[PDB]
Amino acid sequence: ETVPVKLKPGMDGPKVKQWPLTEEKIKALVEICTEMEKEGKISKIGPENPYNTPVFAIKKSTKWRKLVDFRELNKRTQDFWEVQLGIPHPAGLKKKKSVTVLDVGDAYFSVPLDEDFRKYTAFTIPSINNETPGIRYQYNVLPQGWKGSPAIFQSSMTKILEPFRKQNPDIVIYQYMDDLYVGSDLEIGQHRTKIEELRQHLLRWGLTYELHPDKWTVQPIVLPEKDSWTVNDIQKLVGKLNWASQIYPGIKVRQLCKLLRGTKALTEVIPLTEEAELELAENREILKEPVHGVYYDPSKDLIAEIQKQGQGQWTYQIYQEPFKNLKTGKYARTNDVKQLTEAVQKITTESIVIWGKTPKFKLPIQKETWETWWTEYWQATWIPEWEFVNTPPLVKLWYQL
Amino acid sequence: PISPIETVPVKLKPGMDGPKVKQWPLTEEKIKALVEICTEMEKEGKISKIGPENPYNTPVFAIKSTKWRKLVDFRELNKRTQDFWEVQLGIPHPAGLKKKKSVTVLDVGDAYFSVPLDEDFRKYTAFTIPSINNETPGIRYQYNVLPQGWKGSPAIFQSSMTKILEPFRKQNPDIVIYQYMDDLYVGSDLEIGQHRTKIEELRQHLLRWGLTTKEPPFLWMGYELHPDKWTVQPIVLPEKDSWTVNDIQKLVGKLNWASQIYPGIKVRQLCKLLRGTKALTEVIPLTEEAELELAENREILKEPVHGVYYDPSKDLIAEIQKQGQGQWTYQIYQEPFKNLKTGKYARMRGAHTNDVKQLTEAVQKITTESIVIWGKTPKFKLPIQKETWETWWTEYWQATWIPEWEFVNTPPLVKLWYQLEKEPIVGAETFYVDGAANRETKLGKAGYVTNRGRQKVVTLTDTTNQKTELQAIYLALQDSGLEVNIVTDSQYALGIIQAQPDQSESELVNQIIEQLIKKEKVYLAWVPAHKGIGGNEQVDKLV
Ligand SMILES: Cc1cc(/C=C/C#N)cc(C)c1N1CCC(=O)Nc2cnc(Nc3ccc(C#N)cc3)nc21
Repeated sequence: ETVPVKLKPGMDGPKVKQWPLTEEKIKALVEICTEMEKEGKISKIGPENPYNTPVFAIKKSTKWRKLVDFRELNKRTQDFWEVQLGIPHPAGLKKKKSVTVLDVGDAYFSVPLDEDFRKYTAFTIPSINNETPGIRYQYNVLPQGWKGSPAIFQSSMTKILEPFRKQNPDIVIYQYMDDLYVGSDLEIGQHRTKIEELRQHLLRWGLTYELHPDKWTVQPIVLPEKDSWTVNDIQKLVGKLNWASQIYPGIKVRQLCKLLRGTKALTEVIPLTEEAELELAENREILKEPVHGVYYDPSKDLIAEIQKQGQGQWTYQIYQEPFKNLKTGKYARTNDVKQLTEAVQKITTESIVIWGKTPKFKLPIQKETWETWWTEYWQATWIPEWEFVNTPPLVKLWYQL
Repeated sequence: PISPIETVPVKLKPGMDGPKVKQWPLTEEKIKALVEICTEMEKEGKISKIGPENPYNTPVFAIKSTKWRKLVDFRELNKRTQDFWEVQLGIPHPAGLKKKKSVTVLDVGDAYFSVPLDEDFRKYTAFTIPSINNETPGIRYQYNVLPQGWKGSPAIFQSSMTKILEPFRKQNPDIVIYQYMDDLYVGSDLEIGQHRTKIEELRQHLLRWGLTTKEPPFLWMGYELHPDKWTVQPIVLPEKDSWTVNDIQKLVGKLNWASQIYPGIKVRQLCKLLRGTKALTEVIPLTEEAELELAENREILKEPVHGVYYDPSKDLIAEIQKQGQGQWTYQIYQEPFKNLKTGKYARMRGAHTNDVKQLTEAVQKITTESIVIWGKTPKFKLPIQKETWETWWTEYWQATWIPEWEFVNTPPLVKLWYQLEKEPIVGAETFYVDGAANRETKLGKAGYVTNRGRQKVVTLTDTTNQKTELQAIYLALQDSGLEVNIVTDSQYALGIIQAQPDQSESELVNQIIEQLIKKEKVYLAWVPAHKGIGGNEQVDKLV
């Protein structure tokens, strides 16, 4: 018996063109998809289905996995999976000392998908050089990647997890899309043992990565420590402080600015006044501590910006209103697109643990570059929304370490 | 025949009913023809007459050469029919095709009328042949097959043919068959004896599904296919004394098309003429550079060039050459220099760019094309030094990644034409520049003051805050020596200039560039305005 799934009122299904794929990935999907067709999880469809969502292969492991971009479908069912049948996000998960992420996507294949909804789950395996027509399919079972899936399965999930919760009431288990986040305060060896028992419970239902969010600390805006000070160094300091003034309430600058009084050569070493040293002091205390007066709003999209810092290091901020930073971080250590792709997954994971939402990413890269290459390193099973931007050049150094 | 294949369920758009357009009355020769035509069709099963219960109607016409065609106007039924999966996602490109030993082409006659229409849907295809001077009831018929002009017919036809062919394909993978519209093109690597044997099984497999059914040069899709090579179908450049806008648009089109296989076709000087709003019929005199490009194009086209086909066992090599003026040209080959395909890149991503940025975005575009056509990226050969590139993309703020590539010395080479200092220059003059513009008068003052005491304020008309802030930097570069430090409060100007632009649409920016190339050291620094940062406030005063 299936749960009827309806789109938002007066919205049509997704008609998203399939990106071009390489030979090795088309072969991977063709094996995967004939196997899913035998098992009955998908079925070929005809030209009467005008809907499409794109599909890719990743490698997470030495086996190709299938990844369906349901971003567009998720936007169009968003009434269903969020207000009518939402999974609540526990505030305690971010506090727990250890958090393990488990894939439970395979659970969704047990469950039949509303027969009148299967048409919106259509996808195409394309053809090299368009020589053959695309192989087209639709799902019959709850598809991985669709936020309707965990919503529909959440009744069966709490039944599966009911014994384990009863016996470990200090363990937090949160479900986001195809993943279970399991957070405990236990010593790491005890923690892993508890995850092992939990795999056993899931394993009795057709259900066959370690975060330490306690150790997630803010990357404060850093003011240089210096012996001498050129006017160039103070100018770069006034610029970095005055912009920080727009975020952290209380940053003061004018005492520094009177050290630069005439039109001085940039290289001349300016002696520091003791009220200046007084103010660099007073400002460092503010910048170390979190922003005052900035709170998460569950009704507003999260934004993440990323700045390339060179030398394999990258900074990022999460916010809903620009300059109201909920979180600021760095990410470190070959390949620019590989590193960015790792950074997006890291920031998205932290964003799921902390808020139950993935951020919309402002990516500093050419769209064509990104879409070409992101699949080669992507290893999560969700996909966040992203825009492409030109990083304001000043912002880059104002978050530099 | 009408193929025994299952039908495709069709439905109208949600909340919509089938058409009821009224039948315009026709001359008596018109309806006589329609009666002739509809009884031939009725006897073959293509249509069937219906009771007057059916409330649906679609107008019908006829027009003539001395025999008559029936034209049904499906505009209203098309507007009410569901959308379909689009029929083709892309055309195969010749350079993606494999060499074939034997090729024959076969055409489905009676294409759409050989395929059944969803019985539950025929009621809406109803049309009416009117009486003479529309006195009595007309003869009402409906389609049982896919009608021509209905928006589902291409989709359901091409889909029907895929279901029909997929047995014969899996029972014969070696053979390739291409479905486009009515056409069946069939290629194989068998000897012309055993090959024509396999074509007959195909025909007999086709007729068992009710589908009844050439020379090396196949003129297809703009191309000339041969079994072992391809090219573009012949390019004739007219020899005109007067060129109209419409003549040059067609020439730009043929050249753009010819550039798929003819290397080094240039069109920029011809495109520059089209800029403007002039009528299709107006004559444009060819500039000197345009007639120079037309010359080089005429010579490139002199002798026929062909393309080879793709050997899946071998790497692809993509070579790029800079042709100046932001025009790039490339060739893809597997054995040098037997080209599978050529092309050109000449876009402008942004207002200001440099050759390194332009070369990277030409690489991305060739890379995407490659994945489309062959399913793998090529190994690149680029006119850029490995260390020029390492220098650029590690200091630059956007992320990038071009795949396996190699330097190839085919001048012009891509260079960075200047480098901004990373630290302020000692013993060099510090200019505190600033520009401003009163935004109603549209007048501006660009100025600078110096740590050595110099000052200057030029005044500009017709400007903006953006343009004056670049003028103030231009000034500081004019009036300074080989080394110089510059302090602006314009993040606009700092962003543009820290990108190491090579070229720009702003000739202002182009002047600043020619300055920065002549210099030996330039440090560029930004301070916030109105924060009272020493020199900043004093050139702010002077402006
Ligand atoms: C067989 C054919 C024909 C046409 C148009 C003909 C006209 N007019 C278009 C395509 C795309 C194919 N297709 C069928 C689809 C497929 O899956 N693979 C193919 C692989 N290789 C080739 N090569 C090839 C070599 C030499 C010649 C010649 N002369 C023609 C073709 N063609 C393929």
